[PDB]
Amino acid sequence: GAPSPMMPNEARLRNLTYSAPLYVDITKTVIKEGEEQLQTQHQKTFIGKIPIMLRSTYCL
Amino acid sequence: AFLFRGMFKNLLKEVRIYAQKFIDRGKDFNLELAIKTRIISDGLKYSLATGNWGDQKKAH
Amino acid sequence: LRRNEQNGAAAHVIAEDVKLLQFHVATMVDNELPGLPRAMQKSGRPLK
RNA sequence: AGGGAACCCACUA
DNA sequence: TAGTACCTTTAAGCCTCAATAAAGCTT
DNA sequence: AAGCTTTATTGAGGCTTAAGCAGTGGGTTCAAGGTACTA
Repeated sequence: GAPSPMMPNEARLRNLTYSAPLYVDITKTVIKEGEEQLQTQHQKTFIGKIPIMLRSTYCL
Repeated sequence: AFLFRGMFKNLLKEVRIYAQKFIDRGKDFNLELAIKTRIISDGLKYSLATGNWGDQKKAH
Repeated sequence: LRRNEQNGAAAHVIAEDVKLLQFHVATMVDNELPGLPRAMQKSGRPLK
């Protein structure tokens, strides 16, 4: 479970997908009858892995 | 982006389905556990690997 | 359908099950009938 | 002494 | 109480409707 | 009398079926995740 920077050649050899993780921020506000709101911050939740085009900006 | 619009729409659909199932029970949901991160991941991976530009169930 | 006849049921239920049996026989013979769903498998590939 | 199918794509004349 | 097994593209034919018109039945 | 009514032609719409031959090769996915239930 430890993240390591995957090189494209290692992705070619090990049959991996050369993809980068996509993290998004969600703010959860709870509205309850007769009650206020609470804004909770889930910063950088993983929502998937975007395949990276080689030699683009977010390639290694 | 045409792929990612549909897959992010499906991500929000499954988040609303999960949270609806966990508010009809009168409980709280874990939002970091609500996100089905494999919707974007294997959807992009499938469409780039096969070349069919859509979902797995609409290959024709 | 035979079970729902022996464990007797509604005419609507028997009608729908006869309709499904008719669809299944027809798609076992021909799976290209227009104005009709394809007999696809769970993966979505239509049966031959 | 020989356990795959289907589809897609590229190609050959 | 954690864990494993099961539930669910177009081009040419043919056929079949609505719409007509002499012609016999009934003024 | 001139009105009424019936069986054979037309025109458009819908259905069906077809769309070259013979070769290589690769690539992917089929067969998949919730579950309901125990020793």
